[PDB]
This record gives sequence, C-alpha cells and structure tokens, in this order.
Amino acid sequence: RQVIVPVCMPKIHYSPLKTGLCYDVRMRYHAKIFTSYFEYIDPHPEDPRRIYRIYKILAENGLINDPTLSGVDDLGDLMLKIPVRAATSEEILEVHTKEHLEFIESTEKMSREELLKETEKGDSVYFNNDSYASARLPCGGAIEACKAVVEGRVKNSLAVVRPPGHHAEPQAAGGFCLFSNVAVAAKNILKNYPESVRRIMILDWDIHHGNGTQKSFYQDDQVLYVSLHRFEMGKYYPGTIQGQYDQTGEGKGEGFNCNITWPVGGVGDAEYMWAFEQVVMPMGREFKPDLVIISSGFDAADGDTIGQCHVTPSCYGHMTHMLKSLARGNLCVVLEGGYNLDAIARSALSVAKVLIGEPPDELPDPLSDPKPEVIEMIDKVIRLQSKYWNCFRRRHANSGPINDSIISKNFPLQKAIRQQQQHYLSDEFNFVTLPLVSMDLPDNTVLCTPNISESNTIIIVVHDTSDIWAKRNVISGTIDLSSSVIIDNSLDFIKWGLDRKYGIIDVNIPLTLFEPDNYSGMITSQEVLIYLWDNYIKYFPSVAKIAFIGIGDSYSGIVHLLGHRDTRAVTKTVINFLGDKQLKPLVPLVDETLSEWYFKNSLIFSNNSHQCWKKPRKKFGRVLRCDTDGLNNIIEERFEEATDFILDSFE
Amino acid sequence: FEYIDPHPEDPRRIYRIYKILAENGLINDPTLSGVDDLGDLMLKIPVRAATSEEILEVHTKEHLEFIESTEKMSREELLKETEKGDSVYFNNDSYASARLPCGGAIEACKAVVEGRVKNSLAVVRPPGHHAEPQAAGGFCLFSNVAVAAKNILKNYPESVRRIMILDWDIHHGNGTQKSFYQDDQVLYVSLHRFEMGKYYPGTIQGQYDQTGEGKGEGFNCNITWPVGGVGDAEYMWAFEQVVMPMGREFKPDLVIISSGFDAADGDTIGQCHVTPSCYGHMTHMLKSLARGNLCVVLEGGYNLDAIARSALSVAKVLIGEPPDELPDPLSDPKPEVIEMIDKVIRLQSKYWNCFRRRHANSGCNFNEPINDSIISKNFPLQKAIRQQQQHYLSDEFNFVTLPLVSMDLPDNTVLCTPNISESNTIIIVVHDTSDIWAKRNVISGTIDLSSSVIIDNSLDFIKWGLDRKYGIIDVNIPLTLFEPDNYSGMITSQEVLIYLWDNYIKYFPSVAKIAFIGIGDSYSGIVHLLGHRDTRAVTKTVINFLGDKQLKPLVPLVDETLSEWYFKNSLIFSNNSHQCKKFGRVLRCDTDLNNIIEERFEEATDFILDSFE
Amino acid sequence: KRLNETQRQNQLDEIKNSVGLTFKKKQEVEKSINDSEKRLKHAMTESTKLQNKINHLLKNRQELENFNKLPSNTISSENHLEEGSALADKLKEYIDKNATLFNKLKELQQANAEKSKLNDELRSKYQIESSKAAESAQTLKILQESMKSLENEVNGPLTKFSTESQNDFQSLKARNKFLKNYITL
Ligand SMILES: [Zn+2]
Ligand SMILES: [Zn+2]
Repeated sequence: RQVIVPVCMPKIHYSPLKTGLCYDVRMRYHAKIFTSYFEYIDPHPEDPRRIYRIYKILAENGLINDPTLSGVDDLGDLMLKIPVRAATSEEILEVHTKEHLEFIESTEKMSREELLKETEKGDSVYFNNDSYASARLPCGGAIEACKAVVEGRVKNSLAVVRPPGHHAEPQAAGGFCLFSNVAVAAKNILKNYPESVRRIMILDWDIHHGNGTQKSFYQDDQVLYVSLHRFEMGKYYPGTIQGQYDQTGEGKGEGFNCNITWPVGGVGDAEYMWAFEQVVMPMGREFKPDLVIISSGFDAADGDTIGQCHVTPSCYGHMTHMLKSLARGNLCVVLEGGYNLDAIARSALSVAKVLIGEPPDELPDPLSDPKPEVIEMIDKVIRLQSKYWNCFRRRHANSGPINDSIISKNFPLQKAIRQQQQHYLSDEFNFVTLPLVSMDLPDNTVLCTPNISESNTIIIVVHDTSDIWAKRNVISGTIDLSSSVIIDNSLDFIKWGLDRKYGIIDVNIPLTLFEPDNYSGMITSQEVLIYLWDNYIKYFPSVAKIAFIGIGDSYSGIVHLLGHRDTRAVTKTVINFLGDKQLKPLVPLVDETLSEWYFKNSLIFSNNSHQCWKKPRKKFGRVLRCDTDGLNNIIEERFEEATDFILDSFE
Repeated sequence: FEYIDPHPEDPRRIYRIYKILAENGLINDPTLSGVDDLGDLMLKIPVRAATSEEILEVHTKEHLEFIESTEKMSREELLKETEKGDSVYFNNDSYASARLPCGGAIEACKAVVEGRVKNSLAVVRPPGHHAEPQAAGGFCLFSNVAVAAKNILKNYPESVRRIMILDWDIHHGNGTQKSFYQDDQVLYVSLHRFEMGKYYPGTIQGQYDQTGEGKGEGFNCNITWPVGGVGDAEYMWAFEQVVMPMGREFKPDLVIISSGFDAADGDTIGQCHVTPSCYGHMTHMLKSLARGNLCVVLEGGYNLDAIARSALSVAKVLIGEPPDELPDPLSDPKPEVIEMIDKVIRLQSKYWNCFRRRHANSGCNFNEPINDSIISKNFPLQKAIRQQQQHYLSDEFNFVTLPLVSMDLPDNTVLCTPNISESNTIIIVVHDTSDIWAKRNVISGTIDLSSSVIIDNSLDFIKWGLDRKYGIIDVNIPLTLFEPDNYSGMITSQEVLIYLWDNYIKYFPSVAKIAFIGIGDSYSGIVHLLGHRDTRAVTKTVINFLGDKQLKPLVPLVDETLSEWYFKNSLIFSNNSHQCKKFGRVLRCDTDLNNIIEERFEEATDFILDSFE
Repeated sequence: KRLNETQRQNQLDEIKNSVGLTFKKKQEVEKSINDSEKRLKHAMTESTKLQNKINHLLKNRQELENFNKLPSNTISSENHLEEGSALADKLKEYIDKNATLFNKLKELQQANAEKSKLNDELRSKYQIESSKAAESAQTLKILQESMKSLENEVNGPLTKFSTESQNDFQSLKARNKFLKNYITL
C-alpha cells in the first residue's frame, strides 16, 4: 500500500517536440529567362518546380494537416512551422566579400537584356529581377532552422529551400547559387552560439563538388567538411582541383576537409552503405561535433538523368538514421539539388519520415559487390586521413621504395611451384614429362598422361604458373608469406578428363619476371604450340577430337597454331578462360574459313569490368562477358557449361 | 547460513527493473504491483503458465515427469536434486515458477507478430540460455526461448519464417544453441566470454567455429571474448565488422534477443565494462537492421544496479528516444580482438558471399581444406619453399636432415651439414621465414608472381659458416602456416630447444663454441632455453637481428649472471623508428629487416669471429 | 490474491535479507570475542604472576617481621598487593565486558538459527497457497477463452435481425511479408 515512488513526468528531451519545417512561397520566382527552344527539351537545371511537388507529396500521408497546400501555422501534430525572413546583409557578408553583395544589389535594378547577358556570362548560373530578396530568404530560413534546433524549439528541422548554396564561393557566385546558404548559416551559428555550438560537422552527398562550402571552411577546424561526389576532373562540373580527394584542409583546418570522389558513375545502395559503415562514423565520433549540418541533394537519385545513379529512397533513411546517431539529436537539413521531381519527392518523403522518428526500411538490394575503382580511391583517402586522424591508424595498418640492387639475389618461385607441382601430379596421376629437345626450356614445361600415342581424344590444357592468395596482417603493414596458399586453377579439368578417359596434357609456361605483359611468354607459347604440333602431334597414329583449354594469357600460341597451320580437321573446339587479358586477334594465313571455324568452335569467358562493352570484332572469335571477376570464380562457375559444350561438340 | 551472499539468480531483478521505470515517469503504477493501467508509452502483457504441449516440443518427457514430480517432493529430496543439478536449485514450488517464463515469452512474441504492440519487453526469471532439452543446467530449469521460438515457427507459417536469436549474455547460450544447432531458418549468435574451460560454461560448444551442423551450417555463431575486461570498443567493433553485414545479408522477419546485463559495466560475474550507452547504440543498430520486429528476453544480470541502468537505457531506446553519447570514441580496440574477428570473418567468407570481394577474400575459396593432396585445389606455400631449399641444400652441400622425433613437425624442419656430431664448432641459426614487398590486390587478396621480391637472407650465415667448416644448424619456425588454426610458434620453439639440448646436444663428443642466431621474432625461444638451462659452458655468444620487433624480456631461471653474460654477448639491432639492462645491448640501427641484415652482417660476423678468437 | 502474494513475497525477501544481516553481524563479532578472550588469557597470566609477587613478598614480610630489625621490603610487598588488587579490578571489569560481547553473540546466533526454519515454513505455506493461485488463474483463463470465442463468433456476419448487431490491424493485416507470401499468378 505504501507509495514509495511518487508519480513524475517522463524525463526525455527528444520527441515531445515536433519536426521543424521552413517553407515559403516567396522563393519560387527566381527563374531563368527564355533564350532558345532547346530549353523546352532539357531538365531545367535549377527549377522552382521542386518545391510544390514535394510539398504536395507531404499532405497525402497525414504527417502534416493541410488540404489547401498553402502557408499556414497549424502544421498538424508531427511537425512545426518555422517562419522565414530575409537575412540582413551582415549574415551574408560573414562568408562573402562586399563586391558580391553589391553585385546582387545592382542585379535587382537591371533591365531584361543585361540580365540575359549575366545569365549567359555566369559560371553556370542565371540571374533575374526577383533574385535579390529571393536570395536573401534562403540564408535567413537556414539560420531560423538552426536557431530552432540549437535553442531546442524543435527536436530537428528540415528546410525546403532554393536556390542552392553549396557552389557559391566567398569571392563570387558560380554554380546556380547566389548566396552560399550552408556557410552563412554555419558561421552565424558559430558566431551566435560559441558556447554550445562549438564543433560543426558538414556533410555533402550531392554529386557535384561543394566547392564554395569547401573554400569557406578549408582553413577551419571547428567545421569538419565532408563531400561525397564524382570527380571526373576533365568534364564533370565543377571540374576544379578543390573537388579532388587530396584537399584535406590547410593550416589549422588540416584533416578537417574531406572530398570523396567517385571514379565512375552507376553507384547504388551497397556502395553508400559500405562507405558510411566504414569511414564517416569513426572520424565523426572522434571529431565530436555539437551540431551536424546536412547539405542534402537529390540530384543523384534513382530516376535522375544527371546523376545516373540507382540509389533507392531506403538508403537515404539509413543514412539519416546514422547521422541522427552521430550527433546529440541536433540536426538540420537544407536542400541543394535535384532534377527529377518524382525521385526527389519520394526521397524527401522517406528522409522526412525518418526525421519525424520512423525507422528506415530494409534496402531493396543488400547485394551489389561495389566496383573496384572506388575501393582503392577510399584506400588513398584513408591514407591521408590516417596521417591526420587516429581512428584510421592502428586498425587498418596505416600508421600515418623496396630496393633496386638486391634484384640479382631473388628466390626463384616459378620452378619451385612447378617442381612441387610436377611432384604431386606424378604421385597421383603418373604424368610423363615430355622433352622439348632443341629448345632451352625447363624440363617440366609439359607433362602428359602415359601412353599418349594411343588415346584418340586428347585434351591439351595450356596455362601459365598458378595463382597465389596470401594473407596480409592487419596489425603492422606488410604481408605474411608463410600464410599463403597455391590456387591451382587447372586441376578440376585434369581430374575431370581423366574421369572420361581422355588424353590429358598439362603445360606450364613460367612468367617473365618484372614484366607488365607476358609477351615473351606469348612468343614461347607459339614456339611450344607450333613445335609440339609439328614434332609430336603429327606422328601419333590414333588421334581424333582434340579440345584446347586456355587460362588467362598464352592463347597467342593457339591463335598462331590456328592461323599459321591447318589443324582444324582433327581438333574441334578451342576454349580460353581469358578473364581480364587483352584479346588475341586471329591472323589467318592458310585460308579464311579456318577463321570462321575458329570463331564458330569457340567459347571465351571475359570479365564484367573488362575493357570492352563500355563492340569487339570477330577476329577475336566470339568472346562472352561474365558477371563475376577472377579466373577461379568463373572456372568453378562455368565448369559445367564448358563440359556441356565439349561433350556436345564430340560424340 | 550463506544468506549473507544470496543466490545471483535472484527475484529482485524483476522487481528492481520494474521499479526503475516507475521512477522515470514511464510507469504510472505507484504501488509497484502488476496492474494493467501502467501508462501511455508501454502496454502491460499478462503472463500465463505454459501447457505441457508447448514445453514438450523441445524438452523430453522424462524432464517434465521430473519437474512435475518434484513439485510435491519432500524437503531432503529437494536438497538432493538441488545438489544434483549443475548449479540448479530445486525447491517445493518449482513447476509453475518455470512454466510461467515460457508462457510469458510466447505472450510477448505473439504480441509483437500480430501487430498489437510495436515491440515487447519481458522482464523474466529464471533464465533459459543454459537449460538443455534432457537435463537442466546453469540456474535454468526450462529453455524458455526454445519453447517460444518453436511455437512461433510452427504456429505462424504465413507471416514469419526466419528469426535471429542474439545472446550478449557473457555466459555462452549452451541450451538455446543445441536445440537449433541443426537448424537453418534461425541464425543464432552469442557474444560471450569463452576462455576455454575457465569461464562459464567452458565447453567445446562455445568455440567460435561451432557454425552449425547438417543443414544448419553457417546458421549458428559464437563470439568468444579471449580476455576479460572488454568494453564498448570491442562490442561496437564486432557489431560493425560481423553482425550488421551478415544481418543485412540474412534479412530476418523477427529479431529475438536473449539478453543479459551480467556483462554490463560494474558487474561481478562478468568483469566487463560495457556501458548502458553501448547497449543503447547496439540496440539502435538492431532497430535499423530489421523493419522494426524485435523482442527481448532477460537471461543474465546479477548486479541489480548494472542491469537496472542498462534496462532503463534500453527501455528509452525502445520507446523511441535515440541513443546517447558513448564515454570514449578514441579507444583503439585490442589486437587479439581484431585477429579473432578476422578468423571469424574468414570462415564466414568461406560460407557467405558478403565477406569476399569487399574484404579481399574472393581470390581463393577456403571451402577446400588446404592440403598437399589433389582433393583440394589449395596447396600450402611454406612447404614448397622448404622443399625447394631442401632439394637445393641436399644436392648442393649434402645437407642432411635431423629427425625431430617425438614432436609434430616435418622432417625438413632442421637442416644440417653431414656428421654434425663431430663438428668442433657448431653454428645454430634459429631462423625465420622470408618476407616480401609487393602490392596486395584489394578486391581478391591474390598477389603477383612477376614482381615478387623474396630474399632468403637466412642462407648467408649458412654459406659463411660452411666456408669456416663450422657445423651449421638451420631451424625453420614458420608463422602459423594458415592451416592448423591452433599452432603456437613460441611454445613449440621452446619445446624443440629443450628437446634438442637434452636429447642430442648434451651428448656430442666434440661440441664446442655453440653460437645462436635468431632473426625477427623467432629469437625469443632461445631466451627460454638459455634461461632454463646452464648452456654457457659450450655457448660463446648469441646474436639477434630483431628488425622492428619488440625486445624479448629475459627472465633467467637458473642463475642471475645469465643476464650479465647475455647483455655482454648480445648484439640486437633494432628499427630506426623503434627508439626502445636485461634487454641485452639494444642497438638502434641506421638504415631501416633485410637492410640491417646485409648492413650489420659484417658487424655480426666480425663480433662472432672475435668472441670465437 | 496477487496483492497478498506480493506482500508475502516482499516479506520473504526481507526475511532472507535479515538472516544475512544477523549471521553477518554475528560472524563479525566472532573475531572480536576471540581477541577479547585472548586479552582475558593475558590478564589471567597477569593475575597469576602478580599473585606470585604477593606470595613471595608476603613470605619475605613474615621472615622480617618477628623481632623486627625492620627493613624496607614489607612496604614494597604491600605495594605489590595493591598492584595485584588493582590489576584484578581491571581484569574483572574486562571479563565483564567480554561476557557482554559473548552473550550478544549468543542471542544473535539463536535468532539466526530460528530465522532459517521460519523462512522455510513461510516458503512451504507460500507454495501451498500459490498452487491454488495458479489453478484459479487457469480457471479464469478458460473463462477468457470461452468469452472471446463467443464474442468473436457473434461479432462478424451475424444472425437474421439487426436488433443489436483498420486501426489497429487485428484482422491479420500487418504488412510484413503476408500478402507477398502468397503465390499470386
Ligand atoms: Zn545540388
Ligand atoms: Zn549466463
């Protein structure tokens, strides 16, 4: 009966409040002027149409209570309206110079044609007569959202705001921005609250580079600038060296700038998931910001013709979730880009639902296995940032030139593998080492099954020295040699063929040490192929249905044996596992129908990320593009289709 | 009268956690008695007794006969069954107290799946992560979670088909694992201290390679904390490295937690430092993982304040409030933790796809066990190196083998010049495997053979002493070989040194001036043998090319002038970026391992010749 | 019934806590009474030795007193009698305090001895009642079962007259792999 703990109010800070919203119909009139009929068939780079499309999609889901779709104060139960007011010239001059304010001031009082010449003259911008007040309202709305969040009037804010501000530079504008919205708001909050707001962490996923926002804080340590985009330095806007990944700050802001550049387009969900899983969270927790500002841009969405990416609106919710985990609950969202109104609508819808409090949904594809270029790109970023921050040292073996004279003293490792190879082969398969007399080569260049002169079906498998997978230790730098394996790749076929009573011939050709492309190997291959064909194959009486198997390179030997001889009468199929190598064009000399028999009786498996298809000829002989990479993977994968074509090719 | 120190499985655990929420406005029930009108953020669920059908789905009939029969046993019989259960206490009222957890569990889970609550919590005792289907064990009488989970799967074949069961209880979930060890539809994971017999339970089922069986392979997991004292660092680390990728790979319809805050900060049976903010942030990740489907079951926690604070944090995370801030984001987790997680992700790459081609594991497949036979395409490489050097030295200087009998090592581990028993001067090179410098491919892990730069630096002193007509003893201690998963190079080296010194070297007629060369980390075994035996009669000196390795602490077990004689007769070249009396004349070398070998060979060989005179 | 149940369960908790408390306090005063007994042993050796002084010096008094030629030894003797009496007074006060410590230990021990059996008895009768509690709960369970079966039946498509006759999703419409679980060709 004894009341021990008297009833009290819940002691929480996040969600008795609502989600802040800044919206205004007074920022949809900064528009371009008609120049040519080409404007009717182009995506209208920064259009005012972005606002009301998203704003329409909002009311359809009950989160805001507004069937009239116009500016009111009763925003419902889950969100709170934040009024916008024109930012005074003081907040604007916090980042910019004094000539750009007078530039936009003069711009207000111009005629039509001078504004046209300004639209034509600018670094991808456009001016208007209503471009002075409509440029002062974004920065003001941004400052109001940040004040609302910092002073705890809302749990977080979101701001539907245009024109952008992530391209405007302190010097002048360029990049469809007039006033830099992110930098102005960030410097005014650090100037207005330097006791609670002391470290700010700005992040950019917009597919252009936030060049102006970069320069604004390139020498700032309180502002951690992060930008994720595509570089493509030659063509892709902005095309500046500030967009390069090595811009890691300068002065006191060293290690407090980060550009993350995508070497190539086409990126999806797994890429951004993997990246946000690995890099941004340790440096963000180590940097410990008191406020995280978000420079949202949905110009790289699925269904966007400018970003050309396939990012789904679930990953956006996941990233919003992680950023909400990062900070203390204080979050602000300003919108920068977007071209396809439906994609930006669904993406902003998902982001706003996660911001009110809904959990992110599960991603439509958790399995993409990201492109190889971006991997080493982020490795180089990790090198720089490990030099600067500590959370990338001691865990990735970074910790912040071999020789050229000891090369005469080297452990051989080709003959050792081939010798050990020869050993375990002979001890289980009793292969006959075949001597290539009048030719200076290793004795174990070629090993054949015993009594080869009587087997009709003879499978000739040529391949280079085997693959090696090794383990590199993560504790300190270099690789661990004793913990390495020998990836014998040509083993399933030899065993396979011996289970079907075929003439099986193993051929190893070593690699030219310290050599990019094994050209001498290709020469030696043609020597072995032609010599073996002349001196040995034509002297065995019972021979029928030869099939060749090529692994990686050395297929020049087979190409030379086809073009420079006539041997298609007894062989019936050539097969190469090219993988990633360059194509070996057939040079036919005996006749031309040999080349079409070649092209016909052929199956070649080359990688997805190979040079082509990004369209080869028929002189390469009907190559095929795999879905996976690696020689081992594609051989274990298509081992059955290959034996099917072989058994189908024979009786 | 042990009531001073009561039982850690205690009734207050329910009541304490129930109290804490009512102190924070979450519960508006003042009298702390079970009512329905709790408040607005949560929703009370009734607890009922589990029927015999539910509880016999996993358990055997003899178990239920025993627990039903002991419900009206005499006092001394209860005493006998109490002392007979492996830390399980039985008493007069034991049938209903064990049949109510299972019922409450099925209640909370059915509430979650039918969409009547967003999620559920079940503050419950006795635990059920140690009860086996044929015998009780470890404070547990009936496996609650097994009963509950088998009810969910058999009674709901239209909306749920795969479930995740998590155990961050620091004791391994023994009973809950074997019930689904052959099962594939459920992915079980257990974060726990294992410590191989030391920690509770300390059985082979707790090992990190118990990955299921039959069709259940790759659908069972044990995370085995090697050392006690892990904190927020290793927990968040393992969560990001292993849990979340395979979690978004397996994609459950429901996530169930067999939680325990016996690993929370300030607990005594656990002795760990997991703060309740780490609990909240891991809970945040699991909330992110699924579409919202969650249920939590209480198993551990035997420190009322630790479990109570941890429960209050997790409850705030559950209502909708985001996680707070951790104590330290700059902590740099333990190396052994990273290696253990690496060995975990290795076999997980061997099974799952999400750990190869993003972790440089797509090169070789580990599903072939690494052999010299033709059964597996993989072949070890140190064997090839050793076979090549064996062939080389055998046709070259007629280097005979020394059979290291009664030890599990290859014949060509120790290579020696012929007639070593009559060598007036014996050089003993306790060497180590060579190193490379190349660029490992990041996508597959495979390397290149055309630019491979491997040098056999350990052959220079062999040919040098061979010209001196000195007996050469080459010993090859490799670095874990990647094959056995339990080979320990240091201890094996110490055994080989003890063994050879006591079986062969102490009997040789013309043994004199035995020198000792250790390259890299492979020199510490010499320190053991020197410290454990009086060998300085025949021993003249000892040489070490340490490279960048840490110094080896000499602790002598036979005299104290070993340290003096050692520090007088030792040259230990070290890294230039190393900077670090018993250490034995630390020399901070100039150039940089191969660098200091070809540079300080002359210093080494000359000091050898002067000490040898 | 659960009101009375939780009162008895908190009572049982407080009982076990109290048994811990009494055996704790007793276990701590054990070493105190042990040391007190050792000082008592020391004090008794002191009494014995002071009485040896008393005896030999009173012998010496008897030697000197008859037809006196009085030396100064008898005054020192009488002084040693005073020291022995004062030390006897001290050790007597001390053995009294010792006895106080010992009897408090003994009564605490007795309380601790009966407390366990009291706990066991409360446990026994607690089981006796909690049995009938559980079965009565099961009766109320089948009553709930009956009521929901009846109500569920009469609620839906119902009998021919209307005299009496979504959120939250009760009609198995929680959209997490339910419709997409069907074949739908
Ligand atoms: Zn943009
Ligand atoms: Zn446990």
